[PDB]
Amino acid sequence: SWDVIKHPHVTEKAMNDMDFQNKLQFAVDDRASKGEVADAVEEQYDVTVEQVNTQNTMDGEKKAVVRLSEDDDAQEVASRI
Amino acid sequence: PVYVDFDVPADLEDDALEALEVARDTGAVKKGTNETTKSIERGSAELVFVAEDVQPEEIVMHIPELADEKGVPFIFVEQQDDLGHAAGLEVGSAAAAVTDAGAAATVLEEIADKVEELR
Amino acid sequence: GKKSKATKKRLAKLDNQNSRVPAWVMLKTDERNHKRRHWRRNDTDE
Amino acid sequence: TVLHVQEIRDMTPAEREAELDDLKTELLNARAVQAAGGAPENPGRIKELRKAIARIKTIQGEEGD
Amino acid sequence: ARSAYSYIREAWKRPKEGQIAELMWHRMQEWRNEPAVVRIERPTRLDRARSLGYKAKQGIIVVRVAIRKGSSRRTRFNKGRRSKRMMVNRITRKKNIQRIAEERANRKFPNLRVLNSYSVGEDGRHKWHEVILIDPDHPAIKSDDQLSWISRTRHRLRTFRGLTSAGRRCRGLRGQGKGSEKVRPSLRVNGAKA
RNA sequence: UGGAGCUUUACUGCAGGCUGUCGCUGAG
RNA sequence: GGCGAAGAACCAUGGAUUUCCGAAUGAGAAUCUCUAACAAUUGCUUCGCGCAAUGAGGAACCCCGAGAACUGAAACAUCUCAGUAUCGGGAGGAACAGAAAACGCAAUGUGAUGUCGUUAGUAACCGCGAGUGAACGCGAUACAGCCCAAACCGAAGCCCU
Ligand SMILES: [Cl-]
Ligand SMILES: [Mg+2]
Ligand SMILES: [Mg+2]
Ligand SMILES: [Mg+2]
Ligand SMILES: [Mg+2]
Ligand SMILES: [Mg+2]
Ligand SMILES: [Mg+2]
Ligand SMILES: [Mg+2]
Ligand code: NA
Ligand code: NA
Ligand code: NA
Ligand code: NA
Ligand code: NA
Ligand SMILES: [Sr+2]
Ligand SMILES: [Sr+2]
Ligand SMILES: [Sr+2]
Ligand SMILES: [Sr+2]
Ligand SMILES: [Sr+2]
Repeated sequence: SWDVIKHPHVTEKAMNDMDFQNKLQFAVDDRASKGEVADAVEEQYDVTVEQVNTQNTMDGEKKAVVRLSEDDDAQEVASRI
Repeated sequence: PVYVDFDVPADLEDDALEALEVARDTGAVKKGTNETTKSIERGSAELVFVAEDVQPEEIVMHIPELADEKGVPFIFVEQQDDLGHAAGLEVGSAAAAVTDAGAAATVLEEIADKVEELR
Repeated sequence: GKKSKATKKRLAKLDNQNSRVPAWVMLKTDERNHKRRHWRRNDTDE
Repeated sequence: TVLHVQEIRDMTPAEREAELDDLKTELLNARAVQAAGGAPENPGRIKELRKAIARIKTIQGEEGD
Repeated sequence: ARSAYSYIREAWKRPKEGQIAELMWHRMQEWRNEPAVVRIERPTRLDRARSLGYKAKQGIIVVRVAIRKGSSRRTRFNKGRRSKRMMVNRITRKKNIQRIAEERANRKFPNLRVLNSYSVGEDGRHKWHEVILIDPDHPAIKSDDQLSWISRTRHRLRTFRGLTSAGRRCRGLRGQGKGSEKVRPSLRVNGAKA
């Protein structure tokens, strides 16, 4: 059975979405839907997902841009990992 | 149908079957075309039964004429399973022969007669 | 043109496949990517 | 590695599933640190974590969970 | 004494004489409005069926098959050919209609194996043969002392390799002596000259 | 005593059409 | 950087896991998608996909069908190349054949079938041209003989559980 989240996507652009928009980015399995990515995240880091945006990258894997609720602080979550 | 040259009245058939049962519980009966045939050929047959719903007909076509050149009387039954049931079988039967009945010796004696009149 | 999800995975692979042979592999083997390709000079399948 | 088959066999069906989710999370935090070009690692472990999870799953199958 | 079967046999010696001639005139009308391969509950020729191997048992199937009469439906050459090979009308196929019928019957039943077959007449354009087919995977057949041999893996599709009764006669194997030189033990083995 | 395309009342054949006959096909 | 005396590596056997497309089988699709599936054809059938079968692969070999031409004949049509190339269908570890309506060294003889050696380029074929071409028998290899339909019996029977 495949897992949804593969690893955080840390790049200058990812850092901004985190600082300025409370969004975290991950490399996910390309069979995962936005909904499956949202649930996966809330359970892995215990946070609330407001919105998810996905893109099928030219690297072969799927990238997801998860925006957290104003109740959580992206930077903080990203920091522990 | 092609081997049938006269129609038997439902009533007459009902009689004949009733007689075949007492002939199998008292006298002697042959179940099956081959046994019936040998019977007619050996002379032991007194009354032979032939179903009318036999497909293919090759199985019985011969009876009618064979029976004639043996003086053996024969009667038709509209259905194959009825005759088999009467012969005491859990399956249908295309032909049955009463080989010396019992307690029916008279009852069937007239059946043979009634048929003759029926051409 | 428009690419399907599968066509994208393939092109994606062909891209990664188009790399230098790790500097260290040349040491380990005491001294070439024969499948190195160029977008203009070569032609991929499909 | 630090985790032996005997130990996995001694565990309870529920302790393995607990040791699994525990191991999976460490592997995840390793790949996370690796994704960020992390340094403080021990490569020979991110490798051991995979075998570990392979063992528990192989044992789980063995014991009927 | 003669058996009931000998009568079915006797009648089929001359299918255009007596009652059967009448019976055939009947049936064929229905047969003509029928498929290419039709499963039937009982052999039309009981004596023949039993004689070929038939048995009133599970895993035993019978089927009538229609096939066109005549020579080969051949296409005229589309490239150069010497006079000897420009032939079209008189060319006949090396397989006989009956073998062709067994093969079509067999395709309809991808799981059964042909046990034998026999003809049941023909009109001016058709030819009908009934094919006895067996289910090699059904017990009652496996456990049968007379047919279990047809369950052997060696018998997978025996008809397409000409192991059928009709197959072997057609192959020229009927004689054990004179004339079966290029025939036995197989056509292909003799350089295909039989 | 090569090849191919084309022609014809060249040689030899093969489709195709027409026509007779047998089967299908039976009663007066 | 890690693992190994908690005996690793490595080897043998057995087991686990085994993405998607693929005979490819819920429907569709350039390896993905869409809303529970033996698709399709069959057998049995509790007539319900409940129990089963087929499909496709394999170096060639093997069996069953379809079947050229270049070429040779110093041309060429029969013949030859050749039942070859190639095509369609199918089986196995080998296939096919096989226990005489045989042979016919004609006999007071042989005794299922392959194959090998020989019989023999003999007999036979053939614009009787070019060419084509067996068999019986013999010596070997290996050996093995049986089962139905029917007669006379007639449910004394078989399959699933
Ligand atoms: Cl078959
Ligand atoms: Mg999108
Ligand atoms: Mg027996
Ligand atoms: Mg020319
Ligand atoms: Mg020449
Ligand atoms: Mg051979
Ligand atoms: Mg000459
Ligand atoms: Mg000879
Ligand atoms: Na290009
Ligand atoms: Na089949
Ligand atoms: Na021949
Ligand atoms: Na030309
Ligand atoms: Na079903
Ligand atoms: Sr990249
Ligand atoms: Sr019945
Ligand atoms: Sr260019
Ligand atoms: Sr097959
Ligand atoms: Sr012997």
